[PDB]
Amino acid sequence: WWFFTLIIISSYTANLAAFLTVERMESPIDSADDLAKQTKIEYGAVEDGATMTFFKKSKISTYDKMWAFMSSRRQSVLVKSNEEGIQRVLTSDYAFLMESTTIEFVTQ
Amino acid sequence: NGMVRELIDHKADLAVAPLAITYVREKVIDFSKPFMTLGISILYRKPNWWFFTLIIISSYTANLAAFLTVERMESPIDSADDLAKQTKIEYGAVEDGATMTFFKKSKISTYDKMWAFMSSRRQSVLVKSNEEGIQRVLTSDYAFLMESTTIEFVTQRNCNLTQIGGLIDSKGYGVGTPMGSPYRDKITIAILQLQEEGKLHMMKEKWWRGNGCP
Amino acid sequence: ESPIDSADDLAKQTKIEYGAVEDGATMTFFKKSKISTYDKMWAFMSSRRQSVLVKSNEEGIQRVLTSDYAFLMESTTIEFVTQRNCNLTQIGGLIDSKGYGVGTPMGSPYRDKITIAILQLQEEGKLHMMKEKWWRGNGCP
Ligand SMILES: *[C@@H]1O[C@H](CO)[C@@H](O)[C@H](O)[C@H]1NC(C)=O
Ligand SMILES: *[C@@H]1O[C@H](CO)[C@@H](O)[C@H](O)[C@H]1NC(C)=O
Ligand SMILES: *[C@@H]1O[C@H](CO)[C@@H](O)[C@H](O)[C@H]1NC(C)=O
Ligand SMILES: N[C@@H](CCC(=O)O)C(=O)O
Ligand SMILES: N[C@@H](CCC(=O)O)C(=O)O
Ligand SMILES: N[C@@H](CCC(=O)O)C(=O)O
Repeated sequence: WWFFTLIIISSYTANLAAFLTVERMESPIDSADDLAKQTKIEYGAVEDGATMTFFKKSKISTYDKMWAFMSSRRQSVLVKSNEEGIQRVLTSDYAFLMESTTIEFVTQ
Repeated sequence: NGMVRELIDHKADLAVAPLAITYVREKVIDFSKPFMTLGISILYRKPNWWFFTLIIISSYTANLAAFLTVERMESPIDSADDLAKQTKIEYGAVEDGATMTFFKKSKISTYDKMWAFMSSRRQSVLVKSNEEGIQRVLTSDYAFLMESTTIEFVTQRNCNLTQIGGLIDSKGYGVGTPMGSPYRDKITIAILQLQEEGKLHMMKEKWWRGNGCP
Repeated sequence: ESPIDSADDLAKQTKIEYGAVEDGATMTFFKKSKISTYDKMWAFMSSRRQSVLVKSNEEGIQRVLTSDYAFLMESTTIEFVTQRNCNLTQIGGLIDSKGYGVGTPMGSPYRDKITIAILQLQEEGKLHMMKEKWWRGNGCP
């Protein structure tokens, strides 16, 4: 019966090695190219701003694919303030596209 | 080829049918303001000597470690994303439909990755219509990109099925008029009257009504 | 690790190099296709032009049997080679359905008399009979 305990710990170790592996391949959303592929975590900018205009008029293949997601989801991802951008990140999965300085107001 | 080809040839002055809003469908015929909403989604299936034995239990451990890892590494489909990153499922849509028209002429990253899979496999993963779409899901491993109102009707009927993922896009069902008729606007005021009296959503539970499975 | 199964599995890697018969129907198809999987395959063969486009089907056999190379034949001449030589296999499936045809000049008067001579030739059952006289390459599993 001690040999039967020797097998049930091996399947427990194999189950534990399976779960510890898959959570250590997982990289969170670091960069824009890490953010350009996934369509779950949705994007957004201030509607009629310098950031919205830049993604519309860029030729970079990473940034042109990001514009196609925001143009398709138009009425729900382009909020109209920087304030509603804070509300939608604090709620469900959303990566808002601010300028660099107004980050450090919010991230402090 | 099909509906709109007959409409621009001025055959069948009305079309009434599942004609959907697509920008290329609006350029050659001005078909009417829609009666019911639309969104493409996936219709994948709802699922179902002490050292000598020491090497053996370490051999069975690592092989069971790897087998459960790759299985856990394999993702269950709950989106169009993981459906696009997995070439084991051989997903497709209606050939020459508004669905494949959408995945072709869109430039978003994941759906262009879905069109790269379907264009390599134009012979196999494409179907003739939704009936060929339903049967290839139920028999083989497949995930079909039918539009919205055919999704809930078949999932009420076939409880082996489910809807995977939300609305990929948003459309409606219009009515085809040849090139843009003055009779089109008579229909537009009419549909606003027919939905106001509720008979739109009264015939709703008359014809879908497939009793579901909780 | 998955080996090179399909063309989309073969479209990404630039180590395992590609190749077709230079000035053939397969080389012309990849040049004049709009599929994003097949257009990226043409950019690799156009860039490596003087080394990947061999000029025969015979040198295509030599370059697969040597270093890492995935040659792009038609579907039938696979089964001559993948039964004469059991070191080579058909990875993938049919990329595009084509058809061999007796070529006559433009507006040739003989074209309508070859077509009837072919549609009689398979109803007599000899396009299948002449088939299994040359494709029986020893039956190598
Ligand atoms: C149940 O699982 C088997 C394989 O385990 C599969 O072949 C079958 O299709 C599943 N049942 C349904 C209704 O999909
Ligand atoms: C659907 O499910 C029923 C039982 O719920 C089963 O008898 C039938 O074979 C299934 N149809 C399929 C898998 O096509
Ligand atoms: C090729 O196939 C032949 C016939 O089976 C075999 O003898 C040979 O070892 C294979 N490999 C090489 C490098 O020739
Ligand atoms: N500073 C930006 C607005 C903020 C943003 O779009 O990130 C502008 O001038 O449009
Ligand atoms: N509504 C589609 C047909 C159904 C589908 O492709 O999902 C069309 O107009 O082509
Ligand atoms: N049958 C082809 C040649 C072989 C190939 O290119 O695969 C042709 O007519 O060009």
